[PDB]
Amino acid sequence: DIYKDETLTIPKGVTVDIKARNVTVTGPRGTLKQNLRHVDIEMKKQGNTIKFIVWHGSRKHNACIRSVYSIINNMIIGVTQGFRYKMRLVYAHFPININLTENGTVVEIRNFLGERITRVIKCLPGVTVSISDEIILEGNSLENVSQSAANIKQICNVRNKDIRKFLDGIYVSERGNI
RNA sequence: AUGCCGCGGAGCUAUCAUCUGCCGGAUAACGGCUGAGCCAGAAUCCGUGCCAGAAAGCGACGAUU
Repeated sequence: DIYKDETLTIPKGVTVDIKARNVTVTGPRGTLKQNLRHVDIEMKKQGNTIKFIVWHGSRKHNACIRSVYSIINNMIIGVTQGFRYKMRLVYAHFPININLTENGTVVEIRNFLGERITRVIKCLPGVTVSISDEIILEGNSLENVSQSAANIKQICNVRNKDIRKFLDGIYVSERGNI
């Protein structure tokens, strides 16, 4: 269509400036700088409302408008309240040992399924790890927190064994805000 | 036409002797993340490394009858 628009109201967040389509959203919790060069959308800021508009876009290009609205709300939620993931360890026989170094940006996993190899993972920037067998992933970027959970889950994978019997692994339990 | 036999240094030489022979990045299959853009990811791929050095690619330097 010629005009497809979505409207969002901005919260009390400090700066939402969009220089070079790059949203440098700074709020009470922190700063999240992300690019919107992947979408060709006129989003206009006036007063306390922002309008995402696409002109002459087809169905494929018009589908990304709601995705932009979803993500723009996402780091608004991140810079206001933040994102926290609670992730519980499941093991049958061998307890899983987890160590956090330099305030949790590196997580070391040992004794997974009885293996002697130490699995060390570097979390994405802006995410910190804490021990509540519960792991808490808190940060500003939902992108980085979810990715860090994905990396941990993929790293603690069972190989060449029957999943039907071996239910060991690490799966996310709760995804909420601080 | 080195007569033969034993041992024979030196040199040559032997998977007949000894020594030496890695970690980065980007990916496929494939699985995730958010919902395209990223992530994880192979003996694959490109580099590090190793060989040659363009005899018409180049630099610094020395002395200049």
